[PDB]
Amino acid sequence: SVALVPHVGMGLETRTETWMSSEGAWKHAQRIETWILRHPGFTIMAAILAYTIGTTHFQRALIFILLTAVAP
Amino acid sequence: SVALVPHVGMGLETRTETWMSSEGAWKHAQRIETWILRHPGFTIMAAILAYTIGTTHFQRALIFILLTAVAP
Amino acid sequence: SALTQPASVSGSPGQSITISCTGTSSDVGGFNYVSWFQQHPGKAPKLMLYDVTSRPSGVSSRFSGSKSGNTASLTISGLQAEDEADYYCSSHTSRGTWVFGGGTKLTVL
Amino acid sequence: EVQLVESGAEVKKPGASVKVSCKASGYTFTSYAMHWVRQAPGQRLEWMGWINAGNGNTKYSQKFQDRVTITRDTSASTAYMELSSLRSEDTAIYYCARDKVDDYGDYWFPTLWYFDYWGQGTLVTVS
Amino acid sequence: MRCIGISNRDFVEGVSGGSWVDIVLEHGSCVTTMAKNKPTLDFELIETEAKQPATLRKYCIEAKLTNTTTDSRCPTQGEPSLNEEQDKRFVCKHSMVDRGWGNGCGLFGKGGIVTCAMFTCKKNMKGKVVQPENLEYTIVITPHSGEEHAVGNDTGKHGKEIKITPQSSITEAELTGYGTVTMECSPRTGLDFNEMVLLQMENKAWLVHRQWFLDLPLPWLPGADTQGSNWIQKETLVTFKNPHAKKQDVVVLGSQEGAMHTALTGATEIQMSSGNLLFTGHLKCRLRMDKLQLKGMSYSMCTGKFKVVKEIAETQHGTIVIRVQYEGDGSPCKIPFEIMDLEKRHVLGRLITVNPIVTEKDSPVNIEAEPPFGDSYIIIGVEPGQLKLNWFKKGSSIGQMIETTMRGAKRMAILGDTAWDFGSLGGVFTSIGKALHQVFGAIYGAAFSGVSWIMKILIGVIITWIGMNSRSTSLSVSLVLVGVVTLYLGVMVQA
Amino acid sequence: LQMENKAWLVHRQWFLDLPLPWLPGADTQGSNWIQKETLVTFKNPHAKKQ
Amino acid sequence: KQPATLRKYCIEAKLTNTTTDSRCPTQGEPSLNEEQDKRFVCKHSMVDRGWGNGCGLFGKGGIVTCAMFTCKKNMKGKVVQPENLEYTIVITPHSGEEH
Ligand SMILES: *[C@@H]1O[C@H](CO)[C@@H](O)[C@H](O)[C@H]1NC(C)=O
Ligand SMILES: *[C@@H]1O[C@H](CO)[C@@H](O)[C@H](O)[C@H]1NC(C)=O
Repeated sequence: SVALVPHVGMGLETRTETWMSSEGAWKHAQRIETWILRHPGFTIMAAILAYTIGTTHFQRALIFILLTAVAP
Repeated sequence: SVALVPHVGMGLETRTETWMSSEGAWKHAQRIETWILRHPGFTIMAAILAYTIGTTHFQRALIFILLTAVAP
Repeated sequence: SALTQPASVSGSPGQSITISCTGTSSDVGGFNYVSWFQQHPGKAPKLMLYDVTSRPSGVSSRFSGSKSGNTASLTISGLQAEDEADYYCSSHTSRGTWVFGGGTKLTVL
Repeated sequence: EVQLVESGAEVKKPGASVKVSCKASGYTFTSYAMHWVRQAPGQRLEWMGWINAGNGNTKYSQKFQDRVTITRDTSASTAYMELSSLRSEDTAIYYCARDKVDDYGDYWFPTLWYFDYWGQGTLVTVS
Repeated sequence: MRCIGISNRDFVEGVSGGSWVDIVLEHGSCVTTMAKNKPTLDFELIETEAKQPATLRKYCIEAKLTNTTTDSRCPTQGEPSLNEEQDKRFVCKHSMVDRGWGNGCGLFGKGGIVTCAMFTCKKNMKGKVVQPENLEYTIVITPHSGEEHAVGNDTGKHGKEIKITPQSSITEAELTGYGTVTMECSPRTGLDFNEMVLLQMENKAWLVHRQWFLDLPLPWLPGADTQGSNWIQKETLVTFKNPHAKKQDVVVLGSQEGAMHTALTGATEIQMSSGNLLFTGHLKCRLRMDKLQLKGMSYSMCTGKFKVVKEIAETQHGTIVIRVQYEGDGSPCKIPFEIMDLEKRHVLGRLITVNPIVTEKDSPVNIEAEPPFGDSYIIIGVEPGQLKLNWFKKGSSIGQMIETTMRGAKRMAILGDTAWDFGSLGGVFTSIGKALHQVFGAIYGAAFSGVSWIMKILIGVIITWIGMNSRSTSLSVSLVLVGVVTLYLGVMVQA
Repeated sequence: LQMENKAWLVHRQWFLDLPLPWLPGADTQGSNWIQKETLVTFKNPHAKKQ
Repeated sequence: KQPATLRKYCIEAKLTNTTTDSRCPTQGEPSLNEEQDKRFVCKHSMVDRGWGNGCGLFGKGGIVTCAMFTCKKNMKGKVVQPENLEYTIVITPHSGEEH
C-alpha cells in the first residue's frame, strides 16, 4: 500500500537525524531473518537451484542471496 | 512494519475470493514499474552488472531481474 | 527531597557569614545549577548569585559561593545593615523540577 | 528594563478556582519562559509553575500533578495561572519568574542564570 | 562561547587572499574561525523558516462510505445503469454475478452488476511548496570574549543574531567591542528547494521531495480546490468484495496514518505548527573580516596574582577551558596566558580565546586553548605569583590525522560538492576538486537513487569483486573510486 | 481475527509474528503491553534533548 | 461456537506522562522508578553535556525518557478448537416442482 515506497534513496539526507534512523535501518534484515526461520524450505530449494546455475561460486552465492531477498 | 509480511503463501486457499485479489494481486508489479520509470540509472547500471556477472544469457537475465526485484 | 539550610544565622557587622545548603546527588552534588536569593519582607526576592559562583549585574562583588561536593554555600564578606533579608536557595534537578531551600534569616544586630 | 506585573486577588473560598495573570513587558514573550512559585507566609518557596514556550508545554510537578492547569496567550503577551480544588493551606503569595528559552524553540535545559526578574506577587486567601 | 561542549564543531583558520573565508555550516554543528589577528568567532545556524507556503496536493487518509447502492441486470443485455455513477463522489465497479430463474430473470447466464457508495473524507494530509525566495535563515555570531558564565550556553543573548534572506545583501553585523563583520551568504543554493514538499499530518510535518510525494497510492485532490469532495484516486482506499458469484459489496480501507508514518522513514521531520520552521540542512557563507577590531588591543599588560575559580576540563577535540579571576589593580588589561613545555623554553600549543582580557572588575573570565599532545605547563601570570598548572592531553599525535580525515570524509558524504567550500580559494586545487566532485556526484546521483542501506553495500561488494578479478589496469579504477567509496557511502547513509 | 466490525480467518504462526504490541487473552486492567517499541519511536535530533 | 481469545494486539495508542532524566558524562547511567513499571516505555541514549548544560567535565551524558503507553483500539484474535464446530448442509432432491 502506501506503507511501501519508504523514502529511502532520495538524496536530501543532512546531518540531522531522519524519522526512523536506527529503527528502519535493520527492519528489513529482521523481517528476512524471521521469514527464513519461519520458511526454511524455500531457502533449501533456493540453495539447490542456486547451485545448479552459476558455473562459479560467486554467482551461486549471489543468486542465492538474491533469491532469498526477493521473497518476503 | 505490520503492512509487510502480507499473509500470502500460507495455504488456506478456497474457492472464495480473498480479502484482496485483483487489488493486491498486482501491487508489486505496478510499484516496480513505477520505481523503474522514476529511477532508470540503477536499471541501466544493473544491466551492466548483470551483463558483467554471468556467462550465459539465462543467468544474465536472471541476475538482472533479481537485482531489479530486490530494490524497492 | 528538598534543601536543608539552617533556621537563622547572625553575626557582627564586618565579619563573614556562611549559609550552606546540603543537597542530594540529583540536585546539587551532580549539577552546577544552584542560585541564591534574598527576600525583604515587603519586596519580591531578586536573583543574587548565578550557577555556582557567578554573579548578577548590580550587586557589589562580595557575595561568594562555593560547592564542596553535596554542599553549596554562600559566603558574605563585609556585613552591612542593608543585608537583613530572607536568604533562600534554589537548584535545578536531573528530573526537571526546581527545588528550594528551607530559609535563613540574617540579622546584624 | 524588564518588567513583570500580576493581577491582584482579594479573597477566595476553599474549593474554588483561583486565577492570577502576568502581564509581561520589556521583551518578546514567545522567546522567554514563565514560571510560578509560591510562598506561604514565613515559609518555604514551593515550585508550582511549569515550563512554557512559544508552543506552551508543561512539566508536571510531583505534588501538584493532577490538580492545577496553566494556560497562556501570545496575542495578549500574558500567562495565566489557575489553581483549582482549593484547600485551607493553599493561601500564599504567588510569584512569577523569567527564564530564557533555548533558541530551537524546544526548552529542556534551563538557563544557568535562571529566575532573573520576578513579579511583585499578589496574595490570595481562603476561608 | 556557545561553541564549547556542543559536539562536531570544527575550526577554520586562514583569511588569505583578500580578507575573506568560505565556511559551510549545518543546523547540528557550529563553526569556529581563526586568524593571526581577527578574534575567534563562533557561527551557528539556528533557524530556517519558510514564510509563505502554497499548497500543492491534498491527500486523503481516513475516509468513509455512506449511501451504498447497487444495481444488477439480466445476462447478455448490456450493463446496469445507475444515477449515482454520474456524480463523482461515488466510487463504482462493474462485476459479474450469475443469474437464473431463482434470481428471477431467466436465460441462465452471468449477469452484470454495479455498486456505488459516496466517498466522504474525514482526515487530510496536505503538502505545501515554497519558493526559493521568501525564506529566512537565522545565524548567530558569538565572539570568544571569554565572558563570565557564557560558554556553551544555547541560551543567553551574548552574541548577535542576524536574519538572512535571498532578497537581502552583504548583511553587516555590528557586534560590539570587536567591530563589524560582513557575510556574503548564498541562501538560494543551500538546501535545493523547488523539489521539497512540506506535507503535514495532524500535528507533525516532514520534508519530502516532489517526485516521491506526487505518486502516492492515496486518493489525492489538487491544492487550488474548495469543497474538497472530488477525490481523484478513490479506488485505492476501497475494496470491492465479490466472494462467490453472488452480489458484491463495498468497504472502507481503514486509516493509513500509522501506515504512512512507516512510509516517511528517511525523511527529515520539520516543525509546521506556528510558522514553517525547518531545523535541517545547511547554507554556504562567504565571511569577510576586514573590519574586525580585537577588543584588548591598546591595553597594557597585567600586574599579577590571578586565581582560578573553576577547575579546567578538556572537551572533545582536545581543547581545554579554564575560568580565572584577576586579583589586583589596573583592571582593563591583558592576561599573560601561555602554554609552555617542560623546562620552560618553547611556547607550543596555541590559544582559541586569543588576546584574553580582564574587564571592568574582578569578574572571572574564560580562556580556551589547545595544549600539545603530552605534558605541558600552563602559565597564567607574570613572575611574582604565577599559576603553573600541569595538564596531560591524551593521544593527539596521529589519531587526530585519521580523526580529521574521518571528519572530512563524513563532511564529503553528508555535503556534496559544497564540502569543498570549506576553504579559501584553492585555485588549482579547490575549484578542480569540486568540479570533479560535482561531475562525479552527478554521475553517482544519476544512479543509486531509491537504493537503501543494504543494497549500496551489496552492489559495492559486487563492484569490488568485479575489480579484484579484472585485468588491464581497470581493477584500480574499479576499486578506488567506486567500490570502497560505495561501501563507505553504504555505511555512512540514513543519518 | 477480529477488527471493530470486520473479521478475518488467519492462521496461528502468522498471527503470532506480527510486530505490534500485545497482551494475553485475559485483560483485567491489562497495562502490560509486551512489544511496545513497535508502535512508538524515539527521536534524538542533533544529539541534544530527545 | 465457543471462541476463546488468544492474544490481542493494539492498533492506535496514546502517550501521556512523559518524564526524562539525564546525568553527568562519566557518572554512569540515569535511572527512573518509572522505568521498571511495565506500562512505561523507555530507551537509553545520550546527549552533549558541558558547562552550558550546568554539568562540567564536557562529555556525552546518558539520558532516559518515559511515556505511559495507553491503548484505545484493540484487535482481539480469538481461536477455537476443532470440536463444537457446527456445519450445516441442505439436502434437496430433483422433485420436478414449481419455483
Ligand atoms: C499523568 O498526568 C495526568 C494529568 O492529570 C494524571 O493522570 C496523573 O497525574 C499522571 N499519571 C501517572 C503519573 O500515572
Ligand atoms: C446520503 O445519505 C443521506 C442519509 O441517508 C441522505 O440524506 C442523502 O440524500 C444521501 N445522498 C445521496 C446523494 O443520495
